[PDB]
Amino acid sequence: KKYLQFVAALTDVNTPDETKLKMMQEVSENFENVTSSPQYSTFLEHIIPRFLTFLQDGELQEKPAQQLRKLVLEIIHRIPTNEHLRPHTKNVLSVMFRFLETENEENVLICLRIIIELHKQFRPPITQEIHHFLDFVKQIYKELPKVVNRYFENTHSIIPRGSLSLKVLAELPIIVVLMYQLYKLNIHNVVAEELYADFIAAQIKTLSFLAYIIRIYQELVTKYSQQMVKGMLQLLSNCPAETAHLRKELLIAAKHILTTELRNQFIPCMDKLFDESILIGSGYTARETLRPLAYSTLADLVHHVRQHLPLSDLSLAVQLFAKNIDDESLPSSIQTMSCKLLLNLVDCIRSKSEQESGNGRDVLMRMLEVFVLKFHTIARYQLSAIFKKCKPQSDKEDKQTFQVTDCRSLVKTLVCGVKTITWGITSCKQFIPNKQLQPKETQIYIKLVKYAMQALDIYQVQIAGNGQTYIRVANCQTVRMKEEKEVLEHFAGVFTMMNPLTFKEIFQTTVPYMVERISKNYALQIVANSFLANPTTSALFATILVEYLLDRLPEMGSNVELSNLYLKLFKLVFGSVSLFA
Amino acid sequence: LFMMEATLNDPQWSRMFMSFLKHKDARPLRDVLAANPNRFITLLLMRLDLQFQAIKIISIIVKNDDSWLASQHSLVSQLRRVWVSENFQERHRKENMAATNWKEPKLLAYCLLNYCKRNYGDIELLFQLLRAFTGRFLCNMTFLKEYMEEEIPKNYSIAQKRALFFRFVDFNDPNFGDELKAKVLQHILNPAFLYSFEKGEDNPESITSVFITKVLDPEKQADMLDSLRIYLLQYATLLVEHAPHHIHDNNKNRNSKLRRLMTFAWPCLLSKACVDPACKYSGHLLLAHIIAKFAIHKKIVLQVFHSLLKAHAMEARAIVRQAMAILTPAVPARMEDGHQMLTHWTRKIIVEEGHTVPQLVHILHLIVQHFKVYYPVRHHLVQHMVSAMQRLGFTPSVTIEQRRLAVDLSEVVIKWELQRIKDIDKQHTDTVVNFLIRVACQVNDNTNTAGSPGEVLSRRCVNLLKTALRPDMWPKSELKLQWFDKLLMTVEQPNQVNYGNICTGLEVLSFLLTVLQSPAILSSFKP
Repeated sequence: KKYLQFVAALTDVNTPDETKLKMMQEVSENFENVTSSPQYSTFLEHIIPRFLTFLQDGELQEKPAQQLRKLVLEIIHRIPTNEHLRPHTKNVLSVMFRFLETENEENVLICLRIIIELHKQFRPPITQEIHHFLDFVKQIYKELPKVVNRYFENTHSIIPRGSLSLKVLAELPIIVVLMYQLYKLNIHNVVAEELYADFIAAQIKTLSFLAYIIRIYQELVTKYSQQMVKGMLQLLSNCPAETAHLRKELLIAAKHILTTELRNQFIPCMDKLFDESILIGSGYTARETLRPLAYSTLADLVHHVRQHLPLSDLSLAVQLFAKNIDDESLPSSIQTMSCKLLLNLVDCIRSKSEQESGNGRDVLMRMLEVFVLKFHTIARYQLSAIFKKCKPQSDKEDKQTFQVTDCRSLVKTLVCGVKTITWGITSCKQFIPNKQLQPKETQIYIKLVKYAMQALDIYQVQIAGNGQTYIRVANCQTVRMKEEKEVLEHFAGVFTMMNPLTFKEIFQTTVPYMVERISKNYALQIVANSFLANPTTSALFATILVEYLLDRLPEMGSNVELSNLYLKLFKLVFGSVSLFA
Repeated sequence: LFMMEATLNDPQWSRMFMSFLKHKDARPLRDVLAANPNRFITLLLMRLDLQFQAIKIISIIVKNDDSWLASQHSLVSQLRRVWVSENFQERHRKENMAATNWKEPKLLAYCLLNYCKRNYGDIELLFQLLRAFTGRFLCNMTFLKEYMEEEIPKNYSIAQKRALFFRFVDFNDPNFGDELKAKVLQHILNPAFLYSFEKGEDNPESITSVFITKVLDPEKQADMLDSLRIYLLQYATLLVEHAPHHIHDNNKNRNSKLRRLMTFAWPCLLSKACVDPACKYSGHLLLAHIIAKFAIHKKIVLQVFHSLLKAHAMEARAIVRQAMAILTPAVPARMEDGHQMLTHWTRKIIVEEGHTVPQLVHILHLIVQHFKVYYPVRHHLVQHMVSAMQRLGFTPSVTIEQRRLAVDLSEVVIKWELQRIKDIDKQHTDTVVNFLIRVACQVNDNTNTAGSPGEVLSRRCVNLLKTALRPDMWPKSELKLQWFDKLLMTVEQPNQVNYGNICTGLEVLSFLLTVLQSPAILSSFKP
């Protein structure tokens, strides 16, 4: 019935307003109702002449032209098959070329949508008309400068559609030389700059253009246009902050460009690399939820190119990063990535300290300060957060488990970074090997050990087979799955390498807290074992421990816990004496 | 001997004096300083380090005393002065690579908080936000944030909530003298509402004042609101939600159609303006909350529903999901005479999606999936979602969204059939079962051979299949002979012999149980 119903309703101009909408409803019903093979192709063969005669007439308008374009968009939505796709191609590419880059309606948008949905069939012989479309693309891209240069202070959605259409139409077919012409267009790209909303629309047109220029992350091309990409990066900083989705897509396109070696080496020499995590790569005052992606991109960039940055660049980079390392609103993953970046950059700063009279000691100490501050903050808050939900004597809990794991990895990354930093300040600024630390960094290290002996307590929480967290026992004499053994071994290594008579003061001041935490956390006993096993540091630590325990001997008769702790400590002391007689 | 500027500027003697005053037996040393607060005034102004030294000593004194607060008005008159001074902010922000005096802000904020917690100074308490969320943050955030989050909404407004809110509103005048935009004016909305909610579970004049004082686009100047708009919308939402109910709201909201909340939210979220998704969707949520409790207007609820459905394009997930959770049960209950009307409007907006807008379709599918309980009476609308799931599962769902959404949408119809039988299009249900059979044994290959997630969802899909056969929908299920053959015959090709066949074996075992219930399948085991 659909056939004879849609055919009898044939009406050109006798009823322009509502008859076309009724036929649109009828064809929508036809599309929602299944059609058989005998009622499949003839429908389209009849629709095509109808679409032709309806587009022949009626080229901010709200006239029957609108419902005509809507009927066309529905015929597009059909997507029945491909056999009858040839004349529709001609009609579409004929209606595409005219009345573009002007105050035209969305007719061209649905036109590019059907063009995209059309080339999926891989039609060889239609490459000539799409080649003419690419010639029109050449025209409009070269015309863009004049367009923005004619509209001054005294729509705009066609370029993104055309760009994404050309992208999806150049990705599927055989690789041809037309992409090199599109590259030459990227050389002629526009780089200069409610009507302000239209200018921002032009900015996002340029952003979509760049998104198409992402091809720089593909087969190599002759890149002799650094000035154009620099101007585009400037426009990016000039882009609006209210649009979150477009800014996110722009940051993605940027990080994709920065994901190749031949493009990274040209970034640091641009504006002295001052355009880092300062409020350029993120919304100025609108939104900062996409901050993780920008921070990860910047971290990867600075990591790949750290070997070519002077003192000022790395100093201000650390200044900008230490600010976000402490941000509680960011997920702990970003904090771990920033700690990794800092501990990987510490070695580069140390190696570069030979130049420009050094000046690295100050920055290294100032970032060791933020490292110990993060240690203290996590030992103060993360430990409490987990202890306030432990199930003694054993969904949001699934995510709390991942958070606990992120904290368990964060403590390890912090320990490793602190070790690498201790290796740093003791090997730069002339320089004298094993220089005695000054009182400032000595007290900083005292507080560092005092706060890290607590952060290491995160390894006393376990995950059960039902999802609920479980608090570990006080003492079980196990291996702890080997996860934390290396962590506290590196924690001890941090101190095994420093000056002997500074170790002496640090541990003479912190030995009571050490035994206290060991009694409250038996896993820390290996720290003393590592101190006693490392040469050049076992004698001092053993002497301090015995001098502290000889006065606390009567305390072994009161309770059994501290008595056993002191017994194990004396056993370790005797083992060390046997090893370092 | 230590307070001599010549010796007080030296780091060595200053550190020595700090360590001495920090000692436990420094009681008499602290008293001689508490007896002369004017001394610090001469230091709290190249000799700029004396400011930091004085701020450090004051912090030690405050920490060791905890009561020398009411006697230091003349001191805080200069301590707060440097806190709010733009010179301090700039000097400490511009260059902070390796600059000394790094802990000055933390101690300054600490002593300011210690002073303001003994006497309730509104201007000082609100100016404290200069480093609570905005400004500079190096260990300075949490110490004050946790206080304002837990201690403030515990005993602060136990007696004068209304007067305190009026003072915080009158703060606009002194605030505009030094801070004109969200950087402070937006943060002041948090300290008040933690208590407003803690005690929201009493202040009528404040409800009337907030509406008229903060007229739509306050001061008739929309250009200055960037983030304050979102927090004001959240204020209005949680206000119409908990603290003032109809009893207190209807008194002044009778003029909703006027400059009141309704017009404060509707024109911005309706028009294409306010491209910022946050403010637009927060206004949508405010309208949803208003509709949920009162304001039964001339069918504008359907307009809001449509604007929400068509607008959740890319990243509106959280806010639109909350707005639907708050509004989805409101429209049908208050549209009894238009149940069929709203359902047909939903169908319309669904069929007008011929572009298929993959992300929009996924968002709509998730929306209709969350509310399983509100579409049992519209079985007519299952064909569209079933046909959409069929094509969703066929796409290369390397991403997490498509096929997981498809399998949970299949679980949706499973539960629908469960509640229908134990209080449907037969061919489409058979196709749904065949799809659950196909997708269940197809996701096993999406993940690598081993050492990766993706198997728990396959197991839960197998459980869904096991459970879907207990209802009386099993008799017409079709055997996927060709799919099973192709997948398990892969073993003939030693490449790609992953456990996918093992899940296929478990599914063949489930169908073996089915034939154990109905031996008719014996004739279908030929393949």
